[PDB]
Amino acid sequence: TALQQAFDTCQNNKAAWLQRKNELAAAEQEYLRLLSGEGRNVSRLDELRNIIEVRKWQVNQAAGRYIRSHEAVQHISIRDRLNDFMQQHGTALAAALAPELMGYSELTAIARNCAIQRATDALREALLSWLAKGEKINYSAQDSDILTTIGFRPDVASVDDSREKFTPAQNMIFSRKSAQLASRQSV
Amino acid sequence: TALQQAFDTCQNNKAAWLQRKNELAAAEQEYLRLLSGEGRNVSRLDELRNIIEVRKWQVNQAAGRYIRSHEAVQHISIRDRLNDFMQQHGTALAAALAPELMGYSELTAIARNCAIQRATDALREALLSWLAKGEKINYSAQDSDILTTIGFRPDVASVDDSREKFTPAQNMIFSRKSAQLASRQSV
Repeated sequence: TALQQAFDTCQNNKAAWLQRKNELAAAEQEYLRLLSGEGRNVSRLDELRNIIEVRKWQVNQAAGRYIRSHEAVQHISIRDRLNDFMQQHGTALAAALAPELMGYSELTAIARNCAIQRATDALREALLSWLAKGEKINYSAQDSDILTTIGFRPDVASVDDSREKFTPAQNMIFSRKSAQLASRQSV
Repeated sequence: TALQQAFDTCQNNKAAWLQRKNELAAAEQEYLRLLSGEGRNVSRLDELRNIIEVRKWQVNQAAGRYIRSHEAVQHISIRDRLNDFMQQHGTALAAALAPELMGYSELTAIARNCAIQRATDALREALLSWLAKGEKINYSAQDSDILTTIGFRPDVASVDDSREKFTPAQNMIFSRKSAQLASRQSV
């Protein structure tokens, strides 16, 4: 059930990021409209700029969180698929890799590491050889629907909104300003 | 037929290494027998020491070549076994790795390399788990005989006879000395 909770937390993160983007766009269009207005409202313009900055930071944080959650869902799905696949074909896979994998239970640390790295890049070469053909890859039947719903890759909006990087001091100041803004808006 | 060629090359290299070892042992025994004698034979002792050094260098070269050929034949066997195993189970393996390897036919270089790396350490984790359960690994039935004859690892004598690490200068000096020794033996 870990896959299901990963999936619906990813969906919640997506919904939160969409809400953040929507409210940021609403604030931006309101600020532009007040710029077009005749009224000066200098204090209103400054506070709107502050709101725009803090909500852009919130959108960036939400996009980063959603991207991380999506990557976690993909990683756990990969882990489970390798698990049940190789429970299926472990004997054959080890037979294909016996000269580097036999005696693993008693080999020393350096020998174990070198053997697993040799098996590793042998597997990498095999994957390259298969991908050279260009066969179409379909999803696992057991977990196809969840991974199709989350998509192969996050949207370009997610990666671009998360492109901006913030220093820890910027992170704490933006968190404090966002908390203050939320408290003020609630009251 | 490449596997058979590598196997017989490894066998020939092992035979040559054994021949060099027995020649060096005979030279050492004869040198000790002369040294234990009351005769001086200073020139004889010096030329025997030269022959001993030449034989030791030849033994090192033969052991290194034999180890390299054994590694090569093991690598070829692994490549062929993993190739036909993955030709058998490619659909299932790609389905297990579907959420991460799609689009390889047209993705950019950096994305392709990162996807290959992520699939690679996912496979590493799966193989590590299998080694954790501890089921005994057997050689592939198609080429079990060759892999058993060549052994799981090269002989420890070849392992500790190839730790001299001669410098290139010493390498061609010993090559010239060995050629001169062969010419003198012909005389």
